[PDB]
Amino acid sequence: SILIDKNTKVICQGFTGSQGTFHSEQAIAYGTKMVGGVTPGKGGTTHLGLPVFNTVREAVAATGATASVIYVPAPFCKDSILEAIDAGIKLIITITEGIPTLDMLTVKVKLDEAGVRMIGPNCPGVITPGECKIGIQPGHIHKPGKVGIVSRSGTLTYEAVKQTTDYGFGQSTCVGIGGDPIPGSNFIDILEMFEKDPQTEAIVMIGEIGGSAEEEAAAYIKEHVTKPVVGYIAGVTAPKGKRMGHAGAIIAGGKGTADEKFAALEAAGVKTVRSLADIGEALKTV
Amino acid sequence: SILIDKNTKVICQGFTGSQGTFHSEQAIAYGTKMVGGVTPGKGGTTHLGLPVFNTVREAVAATGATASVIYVPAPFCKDSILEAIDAGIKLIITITEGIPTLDMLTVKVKLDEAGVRMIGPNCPGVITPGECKIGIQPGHIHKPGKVGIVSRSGTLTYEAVKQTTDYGFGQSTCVGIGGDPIPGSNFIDILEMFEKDPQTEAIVMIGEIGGSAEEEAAAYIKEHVTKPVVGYIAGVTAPKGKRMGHAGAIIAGGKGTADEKFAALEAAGVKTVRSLADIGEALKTV
Amino acid sequence: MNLHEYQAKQLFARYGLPAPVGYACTTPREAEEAASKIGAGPWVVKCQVHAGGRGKAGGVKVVNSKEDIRAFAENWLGKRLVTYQTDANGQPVNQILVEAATDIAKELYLGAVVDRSSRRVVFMASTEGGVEIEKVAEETPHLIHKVALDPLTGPMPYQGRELAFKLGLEGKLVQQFTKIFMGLATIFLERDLALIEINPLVITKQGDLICLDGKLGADGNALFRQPDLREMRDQSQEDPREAQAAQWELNYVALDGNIGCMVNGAGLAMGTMDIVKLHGGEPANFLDVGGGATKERVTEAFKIILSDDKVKAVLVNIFGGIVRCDLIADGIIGAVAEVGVNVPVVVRLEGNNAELGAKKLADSGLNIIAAKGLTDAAQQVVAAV
Amino acid sequence: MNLHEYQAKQLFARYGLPAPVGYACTTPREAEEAASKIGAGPWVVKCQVHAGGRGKAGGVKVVNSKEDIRAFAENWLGKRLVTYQTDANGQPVNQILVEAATDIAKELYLGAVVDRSSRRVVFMASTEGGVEIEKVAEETPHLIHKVALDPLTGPMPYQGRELAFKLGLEGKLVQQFTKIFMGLATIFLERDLALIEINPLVITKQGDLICLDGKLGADGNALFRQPDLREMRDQSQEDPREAQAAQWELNYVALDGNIGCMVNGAGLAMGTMDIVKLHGGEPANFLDVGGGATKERVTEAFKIILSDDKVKAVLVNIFGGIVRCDLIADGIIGAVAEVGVNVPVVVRLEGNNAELGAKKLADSGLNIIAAKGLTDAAQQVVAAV
Ligand SMILES: CC(C)(COP(=O)(O)OP(=O)(O)OC[C@H]1O[C@@H](n2cnc3c(N)ncnc32)[C@H](O)[C@@H]1OP(=O)(O)O)[C@@H](O)C(=O)NCCC(=O)NCCS
Ligand SMILES: CC(C)(COP(=O)(O)OP(=O)(O)OC[C@H]1O[C@@H](n2cnc3c(N)ncnc32)[C@H](O)[C@@H]1OP(=O)(O)O)[C@@H](O)C(=O)NCCC(=O)NCCS
Repeated sequence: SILIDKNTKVICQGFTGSQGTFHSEQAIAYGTKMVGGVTPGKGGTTHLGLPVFNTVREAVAATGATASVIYVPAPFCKDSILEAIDAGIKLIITITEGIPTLDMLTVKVKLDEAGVRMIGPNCPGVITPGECKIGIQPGHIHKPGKVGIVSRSGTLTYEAVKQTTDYGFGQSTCVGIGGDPIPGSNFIDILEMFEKDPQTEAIVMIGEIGGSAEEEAAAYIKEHVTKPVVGYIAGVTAPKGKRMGHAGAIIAGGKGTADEKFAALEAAGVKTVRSLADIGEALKTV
Repeated sequence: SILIDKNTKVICQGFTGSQGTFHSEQAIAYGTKMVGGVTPGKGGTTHLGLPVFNTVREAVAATGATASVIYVPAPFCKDSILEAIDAGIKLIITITEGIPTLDMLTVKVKLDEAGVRMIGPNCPGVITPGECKIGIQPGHIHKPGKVGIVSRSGTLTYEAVKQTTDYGFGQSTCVGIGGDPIPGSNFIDILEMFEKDPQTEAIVMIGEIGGSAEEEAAAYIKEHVTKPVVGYIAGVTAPKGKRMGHAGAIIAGGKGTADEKFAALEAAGVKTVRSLADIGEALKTV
Repeated sequence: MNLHEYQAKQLFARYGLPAPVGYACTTPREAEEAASKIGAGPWVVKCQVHAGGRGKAGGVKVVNSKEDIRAFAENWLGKRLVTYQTDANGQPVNQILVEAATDIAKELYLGAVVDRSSRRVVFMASTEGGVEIEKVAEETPHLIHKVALDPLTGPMPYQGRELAFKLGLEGKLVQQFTKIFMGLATIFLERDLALIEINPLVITKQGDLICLDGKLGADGNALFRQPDLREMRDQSQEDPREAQAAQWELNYVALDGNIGCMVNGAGLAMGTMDIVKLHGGEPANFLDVGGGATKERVTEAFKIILSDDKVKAVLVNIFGGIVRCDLIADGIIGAVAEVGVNVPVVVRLEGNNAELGAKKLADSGLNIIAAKGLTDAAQQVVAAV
Repeated sequence: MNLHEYQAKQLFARYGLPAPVGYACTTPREAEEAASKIGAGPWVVKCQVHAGGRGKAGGVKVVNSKEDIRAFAENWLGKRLVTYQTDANGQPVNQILVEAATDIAKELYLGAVVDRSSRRVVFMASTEGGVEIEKVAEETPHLIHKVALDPLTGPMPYQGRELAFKLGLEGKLVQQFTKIFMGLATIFLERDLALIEINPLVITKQGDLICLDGKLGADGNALFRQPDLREMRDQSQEDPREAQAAQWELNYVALDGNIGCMVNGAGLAMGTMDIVKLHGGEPANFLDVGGGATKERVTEAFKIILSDDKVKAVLVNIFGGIVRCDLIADGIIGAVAEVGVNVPVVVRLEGNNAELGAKKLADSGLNIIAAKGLTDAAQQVVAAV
């Protein structure tokens, strides 16, 4: 179990909006410790039974939450991400899709400098089966277990989740790092949290075309990851130089192809799988 | 014979360009007295055997021409029309198509205030069969005669020219006033030059949709035109609110339809013709 | 060239004129997210097509919930909207404008155009806001007040004030209106506009003037010096064939008839359409051949005219021009051949080698009828159908 | 989002960077009239398409007479140009850029992009001007120099100079280059660009730096705050279906295969395409269903996939999502009967009511094959062909 657990108190920024409301009920029902939410101008009211604040700082005082989930539209996301960093939230989970690459580039710098952690943006979220759910993922397909998963794709995660629930293994914690070009946490940051997690016996690492986060992690894995790692890369049949849905999913200047990633994952001795159908199968081999 | 004749000395602005060169040879060969031309930066050279000047003033001095034909692209036409007005040209013939409406609105005010005459823009020109030709029209279809013609359309003029050459009548002087919304000379200005022209026994007035120059001339004709007038209006089958080729050819706010123009020419007692085929025929009746 | 409502509103904003807060959206998600950016409801959702009478057609609505916004967007984006000013196809809706609702106290009319008659830019105001201005001008002409910009001085505040008083405004509304007059007058002269229409120019319950709708027309002849406006053109709102013709220096306008016309000359083109009508025919299009009637250009014209299936015959009428009549006849044949024209083509040539060319056409052994003169050619095509 | 060369050049001009004198033309007449507006010849004529390798395809030429310009324009406007970077259809040429010829002394390369790896905007310079930069980087990586904009301070002059000296420039060329680096770096940050490419950045025989070509990419995610750039988008350069899909919250990209795919999720969509490949199939397109798999949205997706005739079968694969599977199966059927889907449709549902839905599909009678799991569904479609 990494990042979150039964004890993590969470507030939601953009709490009174469509997605915010909906996915919060889902979290509340799953048992997640939503302690409240923020929507400027609606401070001093209740929504889904929790208190709503005008600013992230007032929320942090009144509740002492330490993580924030963001359901705020792209145009204002950078402001809200920085507001959280600045009210002392130590864990930020951003669902929002469409944040300008240049905004992330600046936000990333500030995250790292201020010691804050952010999963996202443009991601499903994070879940610790049985204890905590922050995100849009469907809670009933996971089961407390020993496999940890990091993925750039959300839906691909659900395939792997399902397989590992069926082969009976279960999951420690599932991390969706997002499909953007510059996320707040990449593979190596999450890989390393698993290596040090007792509850995690093996790791399922799911990636896709574009960028070099896979390759860089490969290199890291070889040298610092001891637990068994099974990886799958999506996008072998993808055309060059075209965004494939995800802003970060694009083969640019002939770099970041599905295959180079496989190749390099294998060099680091990772159990690659060519069909996402056999993810469960390969874990049986560990 | 109005506006020009065997004695009119002419300079051409834009003389060394494509259209300028070509249509000048045609005027030379027809015997128009082309005394020279202007093209900034090519002053002090000869082209088509005439002298080329840097400014309209230098030309007017060295030759004493009094009329200028303009073959200068729309973007610089206003400058060149105003320079000619300044160097004292008393007659300006502008072929150029595409001059911004607002430029003409200003140029018109200057023309009237400075007592200069301009036929155009966006027109075929002016011809006095046998004596003078300034424009693009084909000289060999006219013949010295007694019918004067004013037209917003150039090609329609050629039909009428042809008919009156065949029926033997011939033409005094043919005036293409142009297809723009705001021309430098309208119907009434040219109508009145004919009324006072001995060589002109009858008048062929050709218009089309849009504007109210026809109507206004009608009213004028009734009260001040004595000679016989045969008119034709093009555009009965034209849709509303669509430019029909000519910038000035458009029925706007339901005004300026082919029919109201016929109606009003008839009220002033004008021989209207519903088929441009029978223009000659109606002139036989005078 | 026409502009969209959202585009005119941006322009007004640039010159500091007042318009409601709004956002142009290209997806239902953008549309629904505009809600909260704007504020509390209700909101106005408007399809963005060049034509008017969008209201009537149900392309404009006031809604109360984000879902309703999404619903509207989903219903229209990608569809064509037909109003009484669009042809039978209507215009494609590719954007929804979502703006804040306005508390309307009174509706006025402000507009400007180039008055061909007086040779001036004329501004018109009326208290008859919300009505097609041509109705008002026919029924109650004394209800429309005008002023004309003096080209020597440019727009002056006394002109703005006069209209303001004739409309019976007083107080701060006189100032606001003067300022709007001054803005619009400026934009008009600066961006080479052809037409401006604020219908309605509203007086809000809170006492302010605001431009609820906006309709601008730019002088296409001036685009060479209006780089920003050039970029704002939306070809999707026009008959694609019109643009296609323009690339080939042809002026095309589709009509409903079955006799196609290819003529050189705007006037001769309109004349030809008329004489075909006179003799029972039904002109199917206006097409003026701008360039020299060269093989390639003539071929193209055929492709465009025939793109319409209602066409049953084609009348070509070419007088003079800068191409020898025998070369034209050559091109007409090569066109009929490369294009594969099924209908009968009647041709009227006139000028150098007209005699020689007509023979070439007749000997060709294609469905080409060389006519002997205008009226014959007219009767011939009418006949061929 | 991409921009045309002429649009990038305009942008440079606004920020004071140097480009040659030129005019973008839409008609051969405009093209030929550009001649004299530019000056004495010779001139460069360039087709304006988003793709590169326009030179090779013969879309760029140096000519000597006004006639030659007209000729080029006539030859290309309205045609599609195929370069090694365009698909087989090529992109439509609707404008010709006509600019003054440049006396080239030396050709350099200047460019910037967001380096995913270092999380910085990186600028790259090289003396290998006139060559595809990816060749240079693979063969001679030591000939490419880079600097990275510090988000804290913004572009600094020392970084401009650094590159200038590594390229071996000296004197006034060092100043000029620094100023150009500063300009581009600013444009980059201010207009939310994703990519900049000046290839070649030329040193003229007269000793000055000038941007001969220009290639800009803007970050689509930022258009909401780049109004001007929004307006500059030219949809004519893209597969129309891509935009069409976008209106319906679908991400479409056509490929060449005969098995269509409708999946929800970018990763799952790419995964599905791969597993179909693994089992001998040929994916015909990538389509990610963004919105809820509602009847209307599912219908739309079918229309788009099937717009391609190579399609012989369709694989639907929907995992979870915010719509109960039985409702999805319902929509899939309506879709099929209403769109009139001929090819066999294989469906893989998963989540709430997955089994109830698979029954609804099977009892429907239509040619819908409910698959029992990913691999089976894969084999099924591959088989259906
Ligand atoms: C963020 C997103 C979910 C928002 O959608 P939404 O819930 O419909 O947006 P809404 O307008 O309904 O609500 C947004 C709320 O944020 C609030 N808000 C805006 N800026 C804010 C800020 N800085 N701080 C706090 N709240 C803020 C708004 O006021 C609004 O709430 P309100 O309606 O009470 O005013 C949507 O933009 C999005 O990004 N979708 C893609 C999600 C995705 O697929 N992710 C990847 C998963 S793999
Ligand atoms: C005006 C028009 C004929 C010019 O076309 P063009 O001859 O091909 O243009 P060119 O560039 O070849 O020549 C224009 C010349 O004007 C010159 N010129 C520019 N500004 C000038 C000025 N202020 N004064 C004088 N000459 C000037 C240019 O230098 C050029 O000469 P150059 O080529 O030797 O440098 C054309 O733009 C036009 O309006 N055509 C339509 C005419 C028409 O069809 N009318 C309706 C008949 S019914």
